[PDB]
Amino acid sequence: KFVYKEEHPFEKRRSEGEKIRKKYPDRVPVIVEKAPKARIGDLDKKKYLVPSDLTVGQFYFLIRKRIHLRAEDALFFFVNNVIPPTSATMGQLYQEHHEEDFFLYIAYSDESVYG
Amino acid sequence: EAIIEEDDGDGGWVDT
Repeated sequence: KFVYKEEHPFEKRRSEGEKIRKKYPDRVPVIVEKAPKARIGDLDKKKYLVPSDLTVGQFYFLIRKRIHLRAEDALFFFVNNVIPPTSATMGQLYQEHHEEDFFLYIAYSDESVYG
Repeated sequence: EAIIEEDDGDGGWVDT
């Protein structure tokens, strides 16, 4: 699924995730990747340290800005093949869906179905 | 553009 989980071992990732969770307790570490069937531009950076109070909608906006996305262009986030509620906080999403390496993984696509 | 813990060989963490 995510290339970050393949390009980096589980043990390395888990150690870094704990380190970040203990040093930046008010923040959530998020790995962000483009879904395969997605026909939008890619994000140079994939790792984001985001305030646990940041919302899905705020994150939509920042990512739109960061890949030079027009408003006519669509963008969807997927957390485990499911579009997160835009009212949700990144912290709540982490509490519920952080993997065992202590990162939150999010895909993005131009389509409403992951692929 | 602020990047956190860039020393780690991961490009760092985009600070928001």
